[PDB]
Amino acid sequence: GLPTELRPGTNQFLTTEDDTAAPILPGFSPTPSIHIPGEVRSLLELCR
Amino acid sequence: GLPTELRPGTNQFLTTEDDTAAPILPGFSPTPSIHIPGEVRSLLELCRVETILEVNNTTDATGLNRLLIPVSAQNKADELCAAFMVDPGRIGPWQSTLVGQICRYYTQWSGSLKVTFMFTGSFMATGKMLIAYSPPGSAQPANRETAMLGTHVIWDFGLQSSVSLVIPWISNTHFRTAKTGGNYDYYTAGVVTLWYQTNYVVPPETPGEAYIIAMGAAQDNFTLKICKDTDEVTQQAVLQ
Amino acid sequence: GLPTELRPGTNQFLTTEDDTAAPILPGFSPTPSIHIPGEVRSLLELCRVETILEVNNTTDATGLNRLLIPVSAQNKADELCAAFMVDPGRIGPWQSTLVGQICRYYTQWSGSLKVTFMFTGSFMATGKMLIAYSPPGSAQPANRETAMLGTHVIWDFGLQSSVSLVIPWISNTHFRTAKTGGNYDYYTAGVVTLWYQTNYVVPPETPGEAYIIAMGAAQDNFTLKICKDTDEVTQQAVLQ
Amino acid sequence: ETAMLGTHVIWDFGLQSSVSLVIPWISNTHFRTAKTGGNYDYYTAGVV
Amino acid sequence: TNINYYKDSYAASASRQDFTQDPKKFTQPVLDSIRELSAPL
Amino acid sequence: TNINYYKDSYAASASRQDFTQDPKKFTQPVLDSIRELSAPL
Amino acid sequence: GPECFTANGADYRGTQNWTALQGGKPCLFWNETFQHPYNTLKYPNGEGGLGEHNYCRNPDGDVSPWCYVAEHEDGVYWKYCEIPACQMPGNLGCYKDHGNPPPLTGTSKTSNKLTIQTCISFCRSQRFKFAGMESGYACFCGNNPDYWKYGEAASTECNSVCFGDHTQPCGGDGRIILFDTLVGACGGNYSAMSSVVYSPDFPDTYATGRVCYWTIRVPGASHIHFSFPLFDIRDSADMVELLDGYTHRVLARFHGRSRPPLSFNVSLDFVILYFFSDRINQAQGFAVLYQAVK
Amino acid sequence: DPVEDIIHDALSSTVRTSGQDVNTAAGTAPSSHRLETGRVPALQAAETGATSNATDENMIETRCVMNRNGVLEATISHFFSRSGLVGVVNLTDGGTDTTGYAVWDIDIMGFVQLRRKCEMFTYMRFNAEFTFVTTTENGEARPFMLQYMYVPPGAPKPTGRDAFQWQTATNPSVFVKLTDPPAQVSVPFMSPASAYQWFYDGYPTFGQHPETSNTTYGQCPNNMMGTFAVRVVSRVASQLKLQTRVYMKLKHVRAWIPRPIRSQPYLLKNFPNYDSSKITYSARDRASIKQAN
Amino acid sequence: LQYMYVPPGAPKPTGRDAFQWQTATNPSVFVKLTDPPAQVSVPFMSPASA
Amino acid sequence: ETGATSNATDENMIETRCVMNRNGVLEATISHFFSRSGLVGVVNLTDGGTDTTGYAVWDIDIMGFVQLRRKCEMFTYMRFNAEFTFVTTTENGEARPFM
Amino acid sequence: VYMKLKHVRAWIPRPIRSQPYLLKNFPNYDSSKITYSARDRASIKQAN
Amino acid sequence: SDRVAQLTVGNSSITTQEAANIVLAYGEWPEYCPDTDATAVDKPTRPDVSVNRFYTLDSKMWQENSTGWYWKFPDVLNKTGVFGQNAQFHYLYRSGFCLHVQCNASKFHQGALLVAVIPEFVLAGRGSNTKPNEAPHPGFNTTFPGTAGASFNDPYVLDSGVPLSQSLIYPHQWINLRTNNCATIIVPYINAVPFDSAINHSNFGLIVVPVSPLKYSSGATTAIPITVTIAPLNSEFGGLRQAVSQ
Ligand SMILES: CCCCCCCCCCCCC/C=C/[C@H](O)[C@H](N)CO
Ligand SMILES: CCCCCCCCCCCCC/C=C/[C@H](O)[C@H](N)CO
Ligand SMILES: *[C@@H]1O[C@H](CO)[C@@H](O)[C@H](O)[C@H]1NC(C)=O
Ligand SMILES: *[C@@H]1O[C@H](CO)[C@@H](O)[C@H](O)[C@H]1NC(C)=O
Repeated sequence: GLPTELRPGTNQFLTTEDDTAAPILPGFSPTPSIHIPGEVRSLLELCR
Repeated sequence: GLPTELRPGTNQFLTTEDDTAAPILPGFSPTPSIHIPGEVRSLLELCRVETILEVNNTTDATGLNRLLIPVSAQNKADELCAAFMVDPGRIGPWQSTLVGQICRYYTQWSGSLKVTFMFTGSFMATGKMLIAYSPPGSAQPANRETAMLGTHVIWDFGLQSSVSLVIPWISNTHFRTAKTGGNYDYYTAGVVTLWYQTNYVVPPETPGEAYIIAMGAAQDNFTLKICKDTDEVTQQAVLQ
Repeated sequence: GLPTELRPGTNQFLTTEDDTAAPILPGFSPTPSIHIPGEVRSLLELCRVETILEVNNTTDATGLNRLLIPVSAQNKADELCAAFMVDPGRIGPWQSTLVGQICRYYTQWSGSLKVTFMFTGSFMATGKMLIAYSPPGSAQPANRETAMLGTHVIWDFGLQSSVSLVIPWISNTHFRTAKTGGNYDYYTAGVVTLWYQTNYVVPPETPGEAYIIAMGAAQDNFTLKICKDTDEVTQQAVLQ
Repeated sequence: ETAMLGTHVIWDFGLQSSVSLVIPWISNTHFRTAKTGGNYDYYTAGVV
Repeated sequence: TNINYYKDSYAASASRQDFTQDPKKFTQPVLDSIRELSAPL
Repeated sequence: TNINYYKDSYAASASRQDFTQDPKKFTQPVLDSIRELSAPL
Repeated sequence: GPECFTANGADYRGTQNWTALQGGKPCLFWNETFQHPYNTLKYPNGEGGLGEHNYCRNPDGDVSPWCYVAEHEDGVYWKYCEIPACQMPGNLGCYKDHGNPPPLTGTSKTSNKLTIQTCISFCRSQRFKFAGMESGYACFCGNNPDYWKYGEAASTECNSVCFGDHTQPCGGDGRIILFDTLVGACGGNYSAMSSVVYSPDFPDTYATGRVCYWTIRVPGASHIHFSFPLFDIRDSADMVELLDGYTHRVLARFHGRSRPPLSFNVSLDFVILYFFSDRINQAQGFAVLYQAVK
Repeated sequence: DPVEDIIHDALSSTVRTSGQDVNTAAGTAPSSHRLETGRVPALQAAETGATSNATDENMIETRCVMNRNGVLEATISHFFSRSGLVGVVNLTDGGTDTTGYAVWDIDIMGFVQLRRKCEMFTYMRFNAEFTFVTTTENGEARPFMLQYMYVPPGAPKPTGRDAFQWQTATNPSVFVKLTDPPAQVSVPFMSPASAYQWFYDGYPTFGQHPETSNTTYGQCPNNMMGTFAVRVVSRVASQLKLQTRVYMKLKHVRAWIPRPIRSQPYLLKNFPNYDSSKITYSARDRASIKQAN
Repeated sequence: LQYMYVPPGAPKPTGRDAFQWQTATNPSVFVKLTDPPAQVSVPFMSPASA
Repeated sequence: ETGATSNATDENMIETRCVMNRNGVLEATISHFFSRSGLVGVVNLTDGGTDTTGYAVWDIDIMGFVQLRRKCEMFTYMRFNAEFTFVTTTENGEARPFM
Repeated sequence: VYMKLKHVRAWIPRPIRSQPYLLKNFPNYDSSKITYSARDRASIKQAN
Repeated sequence: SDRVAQLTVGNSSITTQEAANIVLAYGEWPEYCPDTDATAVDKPTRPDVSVNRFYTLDSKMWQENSTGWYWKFPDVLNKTGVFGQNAQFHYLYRSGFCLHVQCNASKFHQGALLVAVIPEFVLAGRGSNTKPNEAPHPGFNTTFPGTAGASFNDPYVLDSGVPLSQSLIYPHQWINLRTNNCATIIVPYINAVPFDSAINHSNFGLIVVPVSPLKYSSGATTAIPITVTIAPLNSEFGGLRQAVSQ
């Protein structure tokens, strides 16, 4: 195989990292959305 | 070597992931296939074919007669022949059709459903029938003048003894779920009820009873959702 | 480092995987080769060469005479000289040929098989023989008029004393498996049987018995399947 | 189940109450003769 | 885009999913392809 | 397409499989290449 | 001697109530075990040793003696019982196979309707005094006396059914059973002391008109004591005759109408067992047991 | 030309349902009332065996819906993509059991939940992805090592713990530890036939077949595909009660000839024997006919 | 450990040796306790649109 | 008798047919015939109180075990590269924290 | 200790040894027990 | 204009006037073995007329309390017809059948019939015992009834543990005594192997189940029979050998 080494910082469930995870339902199509008013996209939108 | 770190989610035999595994016979050629009919490629392909409902699923109806609803002449008109809840995932008649068995393997279902009704009476005996689907809400109606209001199809006998009703997919949401009861009856899909339109009029020297075969299936817009272990297996002993 | 996760199937010394390993002598030049005859590149190359069958594999036939079938004149005609089951993986005569030994290393086999029959009789003694392959079904036939019906080859003596029969690959499936017995005899490939066509006619002052050497091999369409530990080794003690 | 083996025609009733069978001309020779009996039954043409 | 780390074919996972549905094999397996809204008999 | 992570040759697994069969080396190792359907003697 | 004569354990009515000597299960009594198919309510008057006990019997026609036991979710509702006493004379036990070299290095064959006696008819046709089955389809003759080379094994897992008849065992896959050739035959001479004389074509039904003469010539024996543990004759024309050897004289007669006693002493030194049968209707078989006491 | 009868059929012996690729759900167009005779889609003839094509547009005043519901998850490829239990072994390596090994013949019919899925299709063809989870009877993992040899049909089966078959110079084997994530192996379609068969309306052999007990019935060997053995890697016995489940996935699946779903409970492994005394009726029993719950 | 998702309508497990753990359709996570935490992505599986 | 193989092909004996075969010969070549790993030797490093050596030497001889031996006996001269694998365990099959 | 063979090139095929092995570096068999390759049958014309 | 029907194979020529709509199993006609897939290296045989006839099985009478019947294919034809004498002499076999079943009744009678082919129609021992060596099993004559065709014992589960309610996934056609007195199916060769034995492996079954019971007012024909006429198409045979009965 490819040679490699594990750096530090492994096996740590970081609360705020952003990685992939195994999909649980392979080949899944969600319920298609609907145009709903009031779509907020920021919290600064609510501070104003 | 290349530096790396193991994220969480390792060493977990996920039942439904899709990864490679080491080939066990390296450099292997399989037995070449053969063109065989009946190659199915989808389960929606099997929901579009009719199978009989055990609509007469009553005590004192055992044997083969569960598949047949009786039909006799009615001296008094405005009579109720039969009725059944259309919910496939729910228990009831749809446990005997395929589309209700295969729906149980999934959670949610959508799309229109259709039922046919083959008449098995004599050639000379004739009669009109009213097939009324009622959307959800109250229970099944009391008299046919209350069951009119849903989508209904009126049926005349003669040749070509199989009419088709199609229950249109009406629902607030995009998908109803198969489980029904408690609060999941919010996804109930109404009740189909069959009424004597006029009568079962018979000539002399002919049997004054008959039967109808209620066959059901799914319309072309049938679509399904995530998988689910069915309920019709409760193996206790390991098979030896 | 790069993020990653270990899927299942790790740390497993799979006997048949195909991966790299750390070179033990870094920067090594081997001894340069030399052009040597007999470079084989396939095992099918070895199935196409004849080796003798121990068709006379009987009690009271010990020594070298297991490789030879007797042939004598028959006062009464319509006589059975010999017979053997064609199944190579099955025990029997094919344990002594290579193609039956090498087939045991694999599970399944396909392709036509062929057998030759060299005559070792005198030059003046002559005779006709019938070599009949019977497909599967019933057992070996009783009389030759029942063994005709399979593919058969009639043989005349003279010069050029080696005829060739080829058992055509006939089977419902694409591959028979080497194991035979129980329910695996569904993959049985019939029986080859050799009959006296006319007689072993001998002149005076000549021995009235002879022998035939049954040599077998595989036809060009011989193809094999996944590997298998053979049966002809049962080492008990470690070799010291 | 022994009379199947010849050429046979199966008939259903209903309207159009006349079916047609045709006995095909099968014979070793080109012409059968009208006389039948003795050795002239060599020209017999079967039985319907 | 799916990739296989071995030179065998049967180590892939979902190498080609396919949409191909033929209701005519099972739902209408009829010689005389009946009309869509007419009288069959 | 097969790849080696070392600068030596003998760390590869199946670097080139090959179909090459020569039955004439063993099955018919004859001077006078006999005819395919004639009398050899 | 054995408490059992036939190769399944039907006549076995032993005192064993366990299912094994090592690691034995306390077996449940036949009179509470009613959810299982065999009990004593719908079986009155003891069809197959059934009563108020927990002894392993064979009321189903199976290949072994067994009973019914529960489990701690690590067992099946029955269990084959191992009894070291019910090994019929003519059974050399069952042994584990290994491959090459075989213990019986005689002639090996294979069929698909192989019952037991078809091999014993085959090793007798080749004068090999021991036989061998492998998992109901394979035959294995041979004269070798070193069958014990690989190891003795229990008689429980040696019980894969024969393909010929589905009521008797023909060993296991990789496990051999060994039956002698003197049984399952007739004729010959018995110079041994206390051997066992079985029916022609035992365990099978005797064939259509099997007529043959046994010979028991013992040197200097005072009296010969016969017995009839298994003796079931159905047609009257099928008879068994104990003849004198010197003068060819009739001494006793048994057939389907004259039932046998327990035993009776035959006080001579050279006796002949004569057997004659009919073509039409057959019966199970008979087993006897002589004791030359000087 | 010599005779027309032989060239006519041979020329006319040539080959005698172009379905489209459906990516989404089926939409619908509107429809108005139509009051005309001669044209009726309701009054079909289900007696011909055909499905009635009474589409929704042709019955009621429908609307226009451009659907978007995905049909991806309903195909057979992702219907069998789930792994599932197949067998358990009981490698009871202790003081009493002087074997040290346990052999188990591969039979997926042993457990119902995976069985009932593949019964829907009579002929299947696929590649497998086996997974051997490993543990003790207490669920505990320990520092030990196991061996997992596949023993094809005809191979010598292992005889004990120190057997020579574990030399495995040809048989594929998996050497794995018990403190390890589960071993996972892909397996190809290794049938001698062209496709697997869960059913066989006959016998493997020729000859007579009795009518009192037919144990050879319905046993095709093309699917019967050998055994699979396990030992702990040790020449002397370590006292532990082991029990390893084996799981498989089905990939690259191709089905054929759909079969109804079995409703009655299973009683045996290789035979679909039900019980006449307890016929499990598929539908639940209702009160009367006109009392939909 | 074993971690099976039991959707609505599925048979719920009854005990430790239950047949529902055969999980031929239900997604399950088989994981060890000496393991970094198991992590799984889950889609929007509502019957509704939101 | 000339030592040649008879070339009596199937077409030349019987009324054959047309078959365009597809059975793969990939797995029968020598490259994938020896690709299987296999046992070669065992060592007995009996490190204890009695045995005051602490080491065990083993000369490489693949002839020691039959199942790999009988394969390479089929070919008189061979040339290859090897991929050794040293599985490690105790007599009880137990793994331990050692080096 | 286990080994694999890769990049193999053979030469001069040799028959397969049938007799059991007795030594390591010498192919010594035993004259007293010649293991016959084929299993012993009943007679010549009795294919099992 | 559609009720009539004329099928003629071989020297036979069947006609039905009231029944309508031929249903073809799975939308593929019966065809010969292609060159690129066959394994039997020898030439197979194509009689195409002697064997491709409409052989008629025996009549089975329908009573008001009847249960059902079934057959097996090509098992029903091994003692009769040239096809019988062709299957006993050949190890290999391939054909595609043209089923056709008839049930005549008056316009005053009532009743229906489910006709369906069942691929690989195994049967099931009818017993609660799970002892492996004492397992109930169907006899030979029960699973291979021959030309006569045995009856069911519990048709609601097809004597195989499969509910009849779902039995329409298979190719089928309903006989219903108000509109059609007959039915027909054209089925191809369905087998995972290109050829098979003819006296060991039955390719498929056939079921004729009285779903709706025959009911008539008293004073009419009481004995209603059922006949099935069968006809192989594109038959094949290979591997000639001696006779084999079973
Ligand atoms: C060393 C690797 C061990 C894993 C390999 C074991 C062999 C796996 C072959 C899979 C064969 C197809 C799946 C088997 C299904 C059923 O057992 C049979 N079809 C009939 O019962
Ligand atoms: C530190 C690495 C340890 C592994 C290296 C050990 C040396 C391996 C050399 C392999 C030589 C060829 C294979 C040997 C085969 C037989 O032993 C000999 N041909 C004769 O017995
Ligand atoms: C077995 O032996 C006798 C009865 O046969 C009795 O004394 C003993 O307690 C029995 N044991 C069991 C476990 O039933
Ligand atoms: C059942 O049999 C056992 C053993 O003989 C006996 O102890 C018990 O009293 C019996 N019970 C009944 C109800 O007969």
